[PDB]
Parts: sequence; structure tokens; C-alpha cells
Amino acid sequence: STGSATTTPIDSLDDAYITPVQIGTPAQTLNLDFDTGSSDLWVFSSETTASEVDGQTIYTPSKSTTAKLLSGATWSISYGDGSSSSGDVYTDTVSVGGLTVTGQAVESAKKVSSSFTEDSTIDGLLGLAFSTLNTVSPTQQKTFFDNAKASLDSPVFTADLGYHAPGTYNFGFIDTTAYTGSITYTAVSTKQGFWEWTSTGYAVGSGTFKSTSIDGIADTGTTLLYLPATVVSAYWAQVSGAKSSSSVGGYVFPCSATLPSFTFGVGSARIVIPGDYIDFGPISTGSSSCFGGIQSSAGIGINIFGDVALKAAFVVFNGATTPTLGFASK
Repeated sequence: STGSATTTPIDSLDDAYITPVQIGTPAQTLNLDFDTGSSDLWVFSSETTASEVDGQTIYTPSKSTTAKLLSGATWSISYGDGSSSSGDVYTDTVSVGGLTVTGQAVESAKKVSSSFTEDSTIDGLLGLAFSTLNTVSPTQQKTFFDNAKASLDSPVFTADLGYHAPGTYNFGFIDTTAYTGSITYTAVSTKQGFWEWTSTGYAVGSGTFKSTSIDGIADTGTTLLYLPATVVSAYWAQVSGAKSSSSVGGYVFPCSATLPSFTFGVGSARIVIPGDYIDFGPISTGSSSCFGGIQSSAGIGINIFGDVALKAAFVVFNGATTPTLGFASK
């Protein structure tokens, strides 16, 4: 089997991407944030505290003939940005782009934090990191990808995120028309439960490439690119007027600037992030100070190749017995 679904930016800044997912029988379609940095599939639901729902589409398990309460199971998750959610668990049929998993754990939110409530476009998350990070207790549950694996033609999924445009998540096959040149594969450590890999270095604009190992994670659920302070300083030093602002919470730059590109290494290959991808617009409505798309990972404790980086590439998440990551230009 295979699946193919279009993923769409939630806003004009590509702050996140939503992908339609069918849950239950008859289908209830919710728009989920596919997140390679976590491992819970959770949804706004008929059980979610009413004051915490603001425009989202909810899953109602009582209207699904295939829903079953997973008795005694609860879940609770906290993300790197300080957001959180928790609830109980059903199993139900879940389909993504034509690919169906029966008996998928669907984590029903009883509580969500304010940032989820305030985002009317995101009806939940579909985690695609390794199942060892799944938060269901007392019986840990598998991700959609882990459950689908045995049925998939090939044990892979691919992320092809658009810049200010729709893109695609594919399951079970590699679309050879979706990228240019070759795919370069690189080793993954699953020790922390992430798609963790090591970049071979970076360049700023037309500058010389610096060979240096940068460990980090491929995370579709993180908007920006978070890298060591040395790297980030080297980047923003090339933008007149750029500075790190503690009041704003990162690097800002004059909205009048044209940003340089940023290149990252994948083995001997190179992925170029165009300057425009790094512009996240005014810090507040009407401001001439713009928020940078490359930020320091200092104090996060991990480097994160988020959407800013991933959208510049066609990315293969290879879930074979020894997992790997592939990157191609496109």
C-alpha cells in the first residue's frame, strides 16, 4: 500500500502545515499537524474542555462505529515551545491520503494549552517520530507510520513542504519526479526517539563552506531552524542591522533587508535555503522589525532542522530496520 496527501501552510508565513486525515466510520476529517518531532496522534474532540475549543474541528468518537475506548489509557504531552495537551485514548480507523490503519491509537484531548486553542486551523497532531516517545500510559502506543509499515510497499515516508505553497506527504514510496538530482542518505540515531542526524557543515550566502559536524533533528513540527550560537551569529552578521533581541526572543532584522541564503551539508551534498525562506515577517503588525527564521538552539539542548530547512528539500524518512534520512534538492 501507499498513501499521498497534500499538506498546506496554515498562514502566509508557513508557521505550520496541516494535512487532512480521516478518522472513524463514517469518516471524520480533521486537519492535523504532521510532526516528525513527536509520537502522539492527538485530536481536539467532543471531550475537550469547551472553553479550550475555538474554531477547531473535533473528533466525536460516539459517532464512529469503529471507535473503541482504550480502557484505562491516558496521555499527557509537553512540547518544546511550552505548549501541552492531555486526555484519554480511543482506537479507531485512520486514513491518510488513501492509506488506512485499523486500530490506531487516537488520543482524545480533554485539555489543551492556550497556544492550541488560539490556533483555529490545527485540529490536532500526528506524530511521526519513533514510537518510544509516545506518551500513552500504562501501555505505550505506536505511531501511524509504525502501524502502517508492514503494509507499505517500502517502509518510508517523505516530506515535501512548500514555501508559501502546498506540498506533499507520501507514505510507502519515493516520488522520483518530486526532486532534482540524487537523494543523499545519512545516518540516524534513534537513541533520543528523534530523526537525529549529523550535518556536515554550513555556508552563509556565497561564502565558503565550513566543514563542521552539527547534530540535530529533522522536525516538521518546528517552524524555524535552530542551530548553535556560533553558526547563527555568523549568519546574522551578514545582515545590516540584525541583532538578537531578548525582549522579542531571538534575532530580528530590518524588514527592508534582503537576506542571504543559508546552506547546510548532508554528507558531500548541499541544501540551499533561499534568503526569503528565512524572513518571518514583522514582529508585530505594522512593525519594520522582522523576525528571523534562523535562531539559536542554545538553551533548547538540541539543534532543530525545522520547516525553514526541510522545505528547501525533498526529505526521505527511511524507517527500515536501520533508519536513515535522505535529502534531495527540488
